[PDB]
Amino acid sequence: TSPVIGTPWKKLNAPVSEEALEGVDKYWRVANYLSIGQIYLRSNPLMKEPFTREDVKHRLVGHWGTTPGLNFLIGHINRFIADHGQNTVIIMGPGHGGPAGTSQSYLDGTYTETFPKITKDEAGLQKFFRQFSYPGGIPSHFAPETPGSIHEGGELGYALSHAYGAIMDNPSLFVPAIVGDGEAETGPLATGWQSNKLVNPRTDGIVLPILHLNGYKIANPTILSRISDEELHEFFHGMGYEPYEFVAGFDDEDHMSIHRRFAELWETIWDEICDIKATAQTDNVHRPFYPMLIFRTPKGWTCPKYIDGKKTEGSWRSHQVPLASARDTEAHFEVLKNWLESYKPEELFDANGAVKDDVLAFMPKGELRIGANPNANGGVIRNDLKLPNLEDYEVKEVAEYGHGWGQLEATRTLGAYTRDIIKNNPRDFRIFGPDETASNRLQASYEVTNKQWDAGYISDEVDEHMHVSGQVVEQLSEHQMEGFLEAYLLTGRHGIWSSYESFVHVIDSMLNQHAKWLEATVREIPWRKPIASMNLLVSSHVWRQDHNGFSHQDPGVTSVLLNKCFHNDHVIGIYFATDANMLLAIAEKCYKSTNKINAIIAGKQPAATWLTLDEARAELEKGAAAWDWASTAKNNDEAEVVLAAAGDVPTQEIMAASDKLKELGVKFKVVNVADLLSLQSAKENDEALTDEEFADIFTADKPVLFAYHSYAHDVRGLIYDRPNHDNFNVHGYEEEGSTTTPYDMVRVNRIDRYELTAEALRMIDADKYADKIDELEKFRDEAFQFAVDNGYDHPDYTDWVYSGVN
Amino acid sequence: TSPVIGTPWKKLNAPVSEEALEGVDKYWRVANYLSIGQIYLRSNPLMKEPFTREDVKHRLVGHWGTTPGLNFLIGHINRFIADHGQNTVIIMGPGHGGPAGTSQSYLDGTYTETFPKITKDEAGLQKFFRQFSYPGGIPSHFAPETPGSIHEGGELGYALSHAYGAIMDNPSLFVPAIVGDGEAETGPLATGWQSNKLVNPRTDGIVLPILHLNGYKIANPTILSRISDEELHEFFHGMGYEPYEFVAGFDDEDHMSIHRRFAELWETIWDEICDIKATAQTDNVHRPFYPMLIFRTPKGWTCPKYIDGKKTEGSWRSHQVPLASARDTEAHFEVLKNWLESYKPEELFDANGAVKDDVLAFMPKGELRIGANPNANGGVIRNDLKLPNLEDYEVKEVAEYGHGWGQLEATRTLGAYTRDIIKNNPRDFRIFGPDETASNRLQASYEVTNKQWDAGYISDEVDEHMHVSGQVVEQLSEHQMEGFLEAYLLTGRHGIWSSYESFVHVIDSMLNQHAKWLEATVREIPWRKPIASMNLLVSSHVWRQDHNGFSHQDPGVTSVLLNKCFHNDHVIGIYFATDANMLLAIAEKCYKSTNKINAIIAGKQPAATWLTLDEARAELEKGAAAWDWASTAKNNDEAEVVLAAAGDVPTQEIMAASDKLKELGVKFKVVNVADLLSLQSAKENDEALTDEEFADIFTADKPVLFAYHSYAHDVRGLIYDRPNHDNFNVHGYEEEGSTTTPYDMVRVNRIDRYELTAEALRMIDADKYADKIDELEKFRDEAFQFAVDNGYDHPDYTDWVYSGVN
Ligand SMILES: Cc1ncc(C[n+]2csc(CCOP(=O)(O)OP(=O)(O)O)c2C)c(N)n1
Ligand SMILES: Cc1ncc(C[n+]2csc(CCOP(=O)(O)OP(=O)(O)O)c2C)c(N)n1
Ligand SMILES: [Ca+2]
Ligand SMILES: [Ca+2]
Repeated sequence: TSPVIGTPWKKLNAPVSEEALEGVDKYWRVANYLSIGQIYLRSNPLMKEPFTREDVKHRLVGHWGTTPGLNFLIGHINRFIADHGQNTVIIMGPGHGGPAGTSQSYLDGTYTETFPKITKDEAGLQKFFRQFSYPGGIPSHFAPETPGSIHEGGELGYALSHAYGAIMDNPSLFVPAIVGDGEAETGPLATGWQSNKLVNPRTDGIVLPILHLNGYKIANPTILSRISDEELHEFFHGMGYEPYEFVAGFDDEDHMSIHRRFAELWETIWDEICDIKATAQTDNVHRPFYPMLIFRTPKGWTCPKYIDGKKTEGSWRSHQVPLASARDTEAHFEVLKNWLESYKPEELFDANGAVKDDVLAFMPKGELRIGANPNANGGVIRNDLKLPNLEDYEVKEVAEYGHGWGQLEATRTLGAYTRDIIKNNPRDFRIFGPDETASNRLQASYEVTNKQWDAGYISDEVDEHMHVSGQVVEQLSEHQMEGFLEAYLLTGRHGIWSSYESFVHVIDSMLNQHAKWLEATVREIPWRKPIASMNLLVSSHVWRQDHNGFSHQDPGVTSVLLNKCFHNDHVIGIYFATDANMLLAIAEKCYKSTNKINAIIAGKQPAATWLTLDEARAELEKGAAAWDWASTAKNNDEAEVVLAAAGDVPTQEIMAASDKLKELGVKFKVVNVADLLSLQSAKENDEALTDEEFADIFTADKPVLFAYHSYAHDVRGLIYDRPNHDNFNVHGYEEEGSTTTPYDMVRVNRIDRYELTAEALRMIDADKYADKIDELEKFRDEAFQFAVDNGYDHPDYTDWVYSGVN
Repeated sequence: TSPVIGTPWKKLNAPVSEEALEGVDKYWRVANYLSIGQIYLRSNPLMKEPFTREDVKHRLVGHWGTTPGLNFLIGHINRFIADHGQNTVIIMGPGHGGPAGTSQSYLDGTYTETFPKITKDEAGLQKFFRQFSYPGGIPSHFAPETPGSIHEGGELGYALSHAYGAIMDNPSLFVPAIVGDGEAETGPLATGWQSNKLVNPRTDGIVLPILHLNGYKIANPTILSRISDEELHEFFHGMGYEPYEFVAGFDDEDHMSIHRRFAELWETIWDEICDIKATAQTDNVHRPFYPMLIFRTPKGWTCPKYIDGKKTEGSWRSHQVPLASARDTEAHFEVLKNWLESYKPEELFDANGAVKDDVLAFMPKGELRIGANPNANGGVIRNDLKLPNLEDYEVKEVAEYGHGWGQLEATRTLGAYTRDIIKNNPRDFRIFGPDETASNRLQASYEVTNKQWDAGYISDEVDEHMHVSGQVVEQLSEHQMEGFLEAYLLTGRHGIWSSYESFVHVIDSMLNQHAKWLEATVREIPWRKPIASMNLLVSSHVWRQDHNGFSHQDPGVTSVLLNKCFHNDHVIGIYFATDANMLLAIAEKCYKSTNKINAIIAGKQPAATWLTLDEARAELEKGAAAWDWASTAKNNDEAEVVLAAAGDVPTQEIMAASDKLKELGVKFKVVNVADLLSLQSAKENDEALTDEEFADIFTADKPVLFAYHSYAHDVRGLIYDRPNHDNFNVHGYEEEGSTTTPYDMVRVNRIDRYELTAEALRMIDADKYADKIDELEKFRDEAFQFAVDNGYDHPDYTDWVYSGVN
């Protein structure tokens, strides 16, 4: 679970010391200098004679506009941390404020600790400035390469979901969450403000949202800075916050008055938070209004007010670089030089180029430093789950009655397994869902926990399984669920969320950003320890969406996740749960895995159970497997056709087609694919099937009929250099469907058992089986006409049991 | 459970009709006339010529002062009931307003229905007037003889506890609870206002408290009518009420404006109650402010303003009779005659003496009438409990190991039994306790229900087993617990409360009033059906009160309840639970009994189990029994002494004395008394032991040593004419004790095993056993000196097991 770090929720009981404020003001100057040096300078960091245009980088990359505001806030937060011993993680929402994050880590000493070549002297400072956003250096954003980041904030709008995920079951953790005022215009951010209705001030930590109201986004004003101050305050009060406003930099107030004013307001806010935390030790049934800070400052604060007659400080014109080419004109170089000198670096750095002791003597030390807090490197906190014994949940009836027995709902099995994970791993495992946990049949967890709800309660007739604390969280937002879980994992804990398949697409871009985090971490950031995997139960899938119908039918999550499978990163798992015993085997592998995004595509409809758990574990280790109990070919040369399937509904239709083929005497081989990346090119993926293993399973030369759960294009693209790939005939979802019966869903997508039987006969000999083929095609129209007439599927479809069942 | 009666919680959605108000005004006139006729007249009810002083009763009994106010309220409540079809029971707090209750029942027709000689004509009216508070007639109060009463209100202060008990698990029931403003000065009433924190507006009914603020009690003003109106309103608002005030009769407003004003205010109050009930169908988690009515009217309203120069209307002088002897003076007779004529009875009664149709055409009909509502005759609602099978709870180990086995806490057994009663009888069985349910070990009921709590919730760390509805109610008030339960029983349901023994005395006077209700019901009121018994678990008794010590040691409940055992009423049960199996047998008998007060004196300390359930049921049927398995005499003539005991600690000491006597060779007989009234004179009590049964058990002539749980005076008084009673030697509590060890409690009261052994030897031969007697007395001082030295009782005391244990 989360470590208790420091002395949390302590009031100061004194004014902020004038010396600490002189610390904060020097911090802001030197962090601003070091932010500018990283953007503009390739050499001569301390502007020794001669400082000329040759010291300027040839291409200016990075963002000034948000940066001096972030440096201000970070300076004051560091003072706060050292004075109070508070366990603190910052969410840097305007993540293009990269130079502030790297400057912080350089000043707190964690940068040189982590990156020993970047020393705390003039040659290390030169390397520090050159490397920023440079070929072979470090990124422009607050990337996972930076000590202290858990959030790159490249794609905007997840700051608050990540902040609130971080503090769940983390009652000593304080998260100051800096939100762009442009970022507050996004969808995901806008709903993220309501997360305070889903956290509990006793059992969870505290988020302080900080609205970086600098007035501007890239080229536009921001909505929230142009509405009235009364509207802006009512807005935050309507969302359960008590808003505090700070305004600075729009007049000629000296910088030391600003710092005193801010430290006074910070400590007032903090006294309000400590009151909330102290009250919650007794009463955590009544939701407080949490503080939030509206930080109103000019964009690009302390850049030159006018460059070439255009307003730059307090404008969108300061967003990227205020000064656009200091290398090309003497005039513009002089502006850069005077700007760099306005921070007076002669007082900040000593003769050797180290930042002076009195600049940083207010800073926190040890694990309380922003770049050294374990919650910001949450792999160091994370332990293996205590997992229950997987055979306790095995469907034993396959071994009793035969492969293909029963009408179980496979996700109920996962639900019972996850219930006992939650029971064995209190405060360490969570379930998230967008109001779909019961619907996706995971509600056995309510026997051991509750849905965390901190809005109002009204009646025990409606409010079953809800409590102000609990390990299940539901809000109708895929962005919230994915974002909560992502930060729960990045801070060292574990969990799962579930979703209807077609709505996974809502968070495709969040999955992309989590995968780029993971890809960069496993390629090049070894000091960042492995975090628990992002586990996604994909249920209510396309084949059993014949009640919501056509516009809820999109299995396309698989195509998205296949674009993050390169360079042997192995950050993606794509798993088709064939039945409940395969779902168990998959779930245990995903629950033991680290540094991944695991998609688990499982049906929740009643379906057969095909495998025992020991067979499921064997198929899962390779990824695909022949089912010799289902083949009537007895090796690869007497097979006429290979019937392969990936997914529970393709498996059902292929197994029903193999029974009709067997009745015709045909010699075939049956294959199941549980793990989709096992089919990936053996050159590209060293966990995938070797080409010899692939040709034993599939064959060297026989026609393979392949029923696939998602778009056939996924498979055709993956097997492009596999042996015998020209003989594959992939059937997937093909954008057909309506609100209809289950048979009609498989029929219109050409994956029903009769079409698959017919396709196998056309592949074997379309001419000797011509009579029987015309017979199967006529039944397809007749079983559809039965559904229209009677209101339910034809009994030859619905009553079918595999012949292996005794 | 409670019947749903009528159309509850319906708004009127129209003004009160002017015709109904003329009904109410005629009701008030005729009820006032009939109230005065009952007090003053023995003949000539309609004052036919000649109406003289001979028609006046020789002795004036009864109360005028509260009556015209009650008649006003009752008239308006009857109009309300007929207009809304509301299920309604009235609690008449000023129960000395008897004539209002009898007048109501006479006007609603239920009186003549119930009492066929009191007809609705002039001769029935004559009998109606003469019988009131007259030799061989009916009582002065709102007695159980009156249709519509569930509360005599003789002893004041239980109106609100009874009102709130009535509405528990009775969600269609409306209870207008009329509270005396003098009665509001009592202890029990003052805490009764807080009961609205213990009821739930969805699962329970609604009480409307009506403060009958007439300004005066017997001879004094009332506190609540002499404080400021701002204080009086703040007071009721502080207790969770929304107070409404009505003021009338202190000016010359005509009576029809008063009725319109009142009906408008009544319907506003009722619209507020219907809103509460409608809201509670959705949100019953948030406690509403319930309405209450402050009814401010002159005491004795419509009596002559001045009699003999003394203010009478609006004074305490109208409390009993305004006019003190209308039979002795022509002047005072004329005052009575003009008073009777002011109601203008010529318009109220027709030529035959029936009340005219237009007086009563507004009245409710059927079961909605006050005197016909089944909640006011709750024996008609009551069914037998579904009781679980008693052998499921039997301590089986007596039969395995021997009599005297174990260290069980007997009340835990009752707790498990009562849990499954509650489970089988939902909404029909309640437990009450004054914050003592867990302490008296009855907390197995929390496995199936909750403590009903409707004040604020703060935290799951403190608020375990609480819910806004549930079948256990706790408030630290014996008056509330006894009063809640009493009305739950009178409205047809069942239950139990428990108490520490010494605090039963707190409600001695409530037990007295319930017993007088029951005594009058079983003697003479056959139309009033049997109600479930008042069951009281008396635990933490005097012998195991050596931790609270001396001032918590009072077993005297038994002496109080022995004063209500006359004339074969059988309304009292006094039971000593010898062990857990006897407690089961007792509890089942009490749970099946009707029309009783059952005291069940049971220990909750670890103690031996003496009897099997089949033996316990045999002893319980007779009440006392010989224990032939424990005697060493083999009939009555070879016994030298009879060792009798009543109660678990006397049984333990007598069984330990019998083992030491056996070791000496003595021939004795052991008797246990489970039911105290079995010893009562066989002439007085036809359920008690016959004199021949008594002398078989006790003997004709042997010394009986009798260890009794409570004061020896109880037993000595009961056996005064029994055979061999001069040979009894009763040992009870004798007002000795301190905070001490359990042995020291029995030692200082001369009931410990060593003193009892010694007393038996003095009774047999004090001279041949003189050595061993001096030995036992010296050990008593030595086992006390051990406790002082070591801090716990001597091992010969604590480690003793009966020799019957294998
Ligand atoms: C989802 C998304 N769309 C577009 C962008 C491009 N972008 C980067 S910075 C930026 C402006 C950000 O504004 P604010 O949130 O206002 O940042 P700050 O001013 O503090 O620089 C935008 C639109 C983005 N990062 N994310
Ligand atoms: C416990 C108790 N003590 C004393 C009395 C005697 N008593 C009877 S009526 C009465 C006055 C009652 O006053 P209120 O409650 O003011 O009645 P109302 O005016 O309506 O007649 C008193 C003191 C009583 N009935 N109960
Ligand atoms: Ca901005
Ligand atoms: Ca009064």
